[PDB]
Amino acid sequence: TKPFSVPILTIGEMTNSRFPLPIDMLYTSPTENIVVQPQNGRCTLEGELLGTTQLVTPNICALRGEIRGHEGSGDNHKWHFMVRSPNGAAFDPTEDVPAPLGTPDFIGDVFGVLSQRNRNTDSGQSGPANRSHDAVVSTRDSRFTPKLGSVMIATWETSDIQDQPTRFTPVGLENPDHYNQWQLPNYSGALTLNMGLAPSVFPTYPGEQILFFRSYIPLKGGYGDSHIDCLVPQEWIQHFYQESAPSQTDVALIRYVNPETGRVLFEAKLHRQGYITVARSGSSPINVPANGYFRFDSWVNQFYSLAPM
Amino acid sequence: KPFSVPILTIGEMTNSRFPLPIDMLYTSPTENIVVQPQNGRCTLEGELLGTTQLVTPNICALRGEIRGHEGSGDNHKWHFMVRSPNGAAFDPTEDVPAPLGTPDFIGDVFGVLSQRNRNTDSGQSGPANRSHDAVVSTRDSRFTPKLGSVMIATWETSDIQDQPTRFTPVGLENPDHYNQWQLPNYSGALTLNMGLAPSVFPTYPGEQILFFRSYIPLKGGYGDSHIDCLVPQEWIQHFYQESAPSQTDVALIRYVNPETGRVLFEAKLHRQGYITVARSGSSPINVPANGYFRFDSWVNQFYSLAPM
Repeated sequence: TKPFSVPILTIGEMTNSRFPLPIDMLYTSPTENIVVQPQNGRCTLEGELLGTTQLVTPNICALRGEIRGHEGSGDNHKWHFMVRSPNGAAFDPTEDVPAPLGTPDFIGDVFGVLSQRNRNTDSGQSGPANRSHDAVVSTRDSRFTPKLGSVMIATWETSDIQDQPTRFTPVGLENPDHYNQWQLPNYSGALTLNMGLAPSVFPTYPGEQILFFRSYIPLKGGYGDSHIDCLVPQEWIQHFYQESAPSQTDVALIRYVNPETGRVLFEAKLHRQGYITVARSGSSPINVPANGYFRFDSWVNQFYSLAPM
Repeated sequence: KPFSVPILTIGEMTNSRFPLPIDMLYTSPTENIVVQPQNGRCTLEGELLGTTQLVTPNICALRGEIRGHEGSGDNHKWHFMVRSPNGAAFDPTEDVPAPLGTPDFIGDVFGVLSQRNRNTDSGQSGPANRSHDAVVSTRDSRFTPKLGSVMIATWETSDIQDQPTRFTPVGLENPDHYNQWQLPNYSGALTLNMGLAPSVFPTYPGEQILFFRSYIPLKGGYGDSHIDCLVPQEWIQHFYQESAPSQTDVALIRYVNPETGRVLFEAKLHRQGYITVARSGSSPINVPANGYFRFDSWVNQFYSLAPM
């Protein structure tokens, strides 16, 4: 039985798995009122990718495909973005996935850059024409239907968008007005339920909360200190995916350690479905050193009593 | 835990010189080029070199504070006081070329400048924010990140405050002045660079460097621009954590198809963190998308590779 393990990278050395951002802190809070069901950054401890999760960091919340026309012009140009899988393959809507891999997994107005590289070269030119422009992909729009193969991408007054191969690089949120990181988009549009979902996560043992890896997410404008939380860092997903170490029970006991002092700082449960719980009530800061990281100790069960974090 | 490389496919990792998926393997002669990138540099024992750091979205990112305009007479140009990615002040006397993640090529890097004010106004629920398209020209005379500042240019001419600022890289403004193998002058004109990761070149006859190639977006202009790294970012993160002792100067690695089990070609993985193969010219490297390298054994500079 290959021994299970987690990376030794510090949070200052890894990346958020729900948006391509550095990780700024650990964070916990009660979530009884909330359904925590993200679809990116989902992996079992044996390395099974779930939801829309894929391995390439810059493809998290990216879109790739081509523009084919538009509906809405003048003041706000709204282009028909036919989306493909990140590997360039045509997306098959009957694949057993919620949406193309990497699709945003939250309600919001994602701000980024729409880039195009034309598929042919004009006679005598040094290569194909290119253009990049600010754009927003609103995941709450009725035209956000990635599971059906298309989303709408908007460029405001920019009308210089061609029917050409197109990539969307995410940068942040247009504003915080309609952002809810825990509400899933309707991947097939209105009146059709989502499918293929990574399961919702919640603590089952009294006194426990989920532990999150938190990143600040930029805003194009507006007031707020917006952030996005993932269940495990992208590097952990890549680690489990390669290791495929057998899960001996449903719960791995992991301990956060200071490698300089050698001191164990707190303990946590790492669950088979790929999330962490800790013994803590409330939202107060998690005071840990920058050099700290988790270390697998042993396999336990759902009833293991954690020391208070 | 002897030496190993990741089993991820190129379709599963990321360029170490710009935050991009990797599109193909690529090789070509480089006798008339100096290959001395400063990002994506790591020894096989896990020693990061040059400006290399571990966070993918910090590759070619900049973090710090805007402090007014750069010089006078151009309201498009801002004085960007740069800091280390972890928030610490950058010490120009540290033995590195520049702040970690600084771009390592000559070009006009296009991206987004984002600001979040350090205070919340009474009556508002959080700090004010603004983001604007921006260019960091690494050929500018005011590109002096080793001295603690760069000039950042915007199309916006007023809506930029003296507030905490981060630059998210996206691509190149155009291909006109891009040269991926020419280093910037990190301290500006007439001062040499310091603390450099060493240049790499094939010393064995018949060999070429093997590159991991990514297409890089252009804001405008004509071209199919790309950027090449020596090893993927995931390899850097792997070696950094494993810290496996290098038994010789050369690890023999073989590219394998895990479905058929068949070994496809062999390559030298050098102690300083780059790959050479026995190939002449720049014709395509015909391998399956599921292929990956596997460590075979420690050899030496004399080993004769099978023709790739």
